[PDB]
Amino acid sequence: VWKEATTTLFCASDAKAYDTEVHNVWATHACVPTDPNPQEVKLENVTENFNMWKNNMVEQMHEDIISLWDQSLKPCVKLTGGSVITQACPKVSFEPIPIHYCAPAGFAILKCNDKKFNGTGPCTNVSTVQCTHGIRPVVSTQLLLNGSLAEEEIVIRSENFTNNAKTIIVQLNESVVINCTRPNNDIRQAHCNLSKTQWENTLEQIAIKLKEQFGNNKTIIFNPSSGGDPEIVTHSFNCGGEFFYCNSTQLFTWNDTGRNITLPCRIKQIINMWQEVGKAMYAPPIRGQIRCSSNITGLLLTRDGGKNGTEIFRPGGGDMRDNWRSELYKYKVVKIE
Amino acid sequence: XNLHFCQLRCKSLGLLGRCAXTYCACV
Ligand SMILES: *[C@@H]1O[C@H](CO)[C@@H](O)[C@H](O)[C@H]1NC(C)=O
Ligand SMILES: *[C@@H]1O[C@H](CO)[C@@H](O)[C@H](O)[C@H]1NC(C)=O
Ligand SMILES: *[C@@H]1O[C@H](CO)[C@@H](O)[C@H](O)[C@H]1NC(C)=O
Ligand SMILES: *[C@@H]1O[C@H](CO)[C@@H](O)[C@H](O)[C@H]1NC(C)=O
Ligand SMILES: *[C@@H]1O[C@H](CO)[C@@H](O)[C@H](O)[C@H]1NC(C)=O
Ligand SMILES: *[C@@H]1O[C@H](CO)[C@@H](O)[C@H](O)[C@H]1NC(C)=O
Ligand SMILES: *[C@@H]1O[C@H](CO)[C@@H](O)[C@H](O)[C@H]1NC(C)=O
Ligand SMILES: *[C@@H]1O[C@H](CO)[C@@H](O)[C@H](O)[C@H]1NC(C)=O
Repeated sequence: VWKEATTTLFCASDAKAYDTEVHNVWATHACVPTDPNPQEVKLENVTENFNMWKNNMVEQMHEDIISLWDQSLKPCVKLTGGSVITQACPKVSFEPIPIHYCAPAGFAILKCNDKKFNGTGPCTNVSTVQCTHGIRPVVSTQLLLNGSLAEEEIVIRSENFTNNAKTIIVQLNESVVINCTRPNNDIRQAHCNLSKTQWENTLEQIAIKLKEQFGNNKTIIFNPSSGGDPEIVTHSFNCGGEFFYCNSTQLFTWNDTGRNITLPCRIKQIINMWQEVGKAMYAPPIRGQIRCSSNITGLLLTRDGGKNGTEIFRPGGGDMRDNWRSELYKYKVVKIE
Repeated sequence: XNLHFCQLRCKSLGLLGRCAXTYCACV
């Protein structure tokens, strides 16, 4: 049997040498060119156990994106463990690109192709690939942006649904576009627009899938975050090099029993880091129109639990490993033996 | 995550604190 194994996965991408955009620059020295001739081989009569919650691929990706950010996005000031560091904080061009992960000789990547795959247990339609599909390393909270959609229907995944402390990862089957803009010419005020009916229909379908999981006699409710750091209370993400903090109360105040949803956003200089515990300060926002149009392809939720009859779900996230998990869930690395 | 500044913060909100990665989260 080819047992699961840890190896030196290398990265591949379509990064250009003439792009000063930071993902391109990093990939230029860290990655090889995208596989010109990919080969997926189906393994017949093979069943294989996967575990998306215990996957070294996620750990390796996490380290790479950390290195990417730590070389690319330099804050003017950084506070960690009581130690203060200051440096030149030049603004950069910032737009994530797809990164493929590939297995070196002696190893192979197995891929689960089952449509309703929950993340753990046996897979009956397994194939081997030389590289994963292209994954944009988007760092965000609450909403998963520019990821891959579920093929058939919405899928919800958790390491343990009955444990309310475990994050629930939602994978949509239809994207919901969200446009966030800091208009040209209050330099920190911004806003995010999305279709009201599309979001309401999305929450409606997520609730159905949650009822399947927790009980048909349950009343599903969405409420905003209970509190914490700004990065998790709001939908937070980097756009064009600027850190956005978007109030998502309207998105997550819903129960079963306008045209656009407009969320108020703020651009912040002082942020809590995701790479490590500490704070960082960047220079004020750039002038001109700052704008990103993204596909919402997933959500990160937490359940209140405790005591009864009703189940309240709130936007979650925080550990960026779950972001990487939302794309790497169908992969595992094995050694050829 | 700093769980203690966190719990010390969340308890002032009527809630318990816990780590969400490198961030503070209230429950
Ligand atoms: C297995 O999955 C692959 C990829 O989705 C598909 O091409 C193939 O038809 C599937 N086979 C069966 C028997 O489901
Ligand atoms: C995932 O599905 C398998 C069956 O294929 C089941 O044994 C396991 O308990 C499930 N785990 C979840 C839903 O977390
Ligand atoms: C967004 O989703 C649409 C379809 O839902 C797809 O055509 C498009 O390529 C996606 N964009 C990105 C950047 O993934
Ligand atoms: C998306 O999934 C939902 C169930 O979660 C289903 O009702 C709907 O038809 C699906 N739409 C597409 C385009 O796959
Ligand atoms: C899931 O979580 C519950 C609550 O913590 C626990 O009782 C149960 O044993 C867990 N399931 C496992 C470990 O398979
Ligand atoms: C998002 O922006 C696109 C153009 O980039 C526009 O066509 C679309 O209507 C916008 N959607 C919303 C909900 O504002
Ligand atoms: C979120 O926005 C709502 C209105 O949209 C506002 O009442 C609330 O105070 C805001 N809270 C945070 C934490 O942004
Ligand atoms: C999503 O992809 C689009 C298209 O490349 C890009 O403009 C946008 O900035 C991306 N969103 C995030 C949050 O990176």
